[PDB]
Amino acid sequence: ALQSITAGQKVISKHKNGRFYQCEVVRLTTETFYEVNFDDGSFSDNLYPEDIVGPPAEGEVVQVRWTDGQVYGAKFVASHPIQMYQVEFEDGSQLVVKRDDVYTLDE
Amino acid sequence: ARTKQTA
Repeated sequence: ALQSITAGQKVISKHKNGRFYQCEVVRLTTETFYEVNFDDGSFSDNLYPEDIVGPPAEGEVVQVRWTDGQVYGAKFVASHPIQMYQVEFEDGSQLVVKRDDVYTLDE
Repeated sequence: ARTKQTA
């Protein structure tokens, strides 16, 4: 079988403070990213649905709120669901991270 | 991640 991370798993991940700490996986959650081709010719495949001012159809014209607070016109390409992990640290703080920010233990 | 590019 392929290795997997599951709820309750003791692992090592990055705290919001940037440092690594042992933590526990509280639950698996799916994050959905949107991909769009901007009118200016560039494209982003890591926007969140909250950045559009179900998902639109490929080619559909949409307005995207960028990181600069400005709105740009674009056409929707596709949505990308990605398996992610909600982990909780010693102080009780919690975070949703990707596979690459998680280091598993042998037991 | 909100990153853009022309590829």
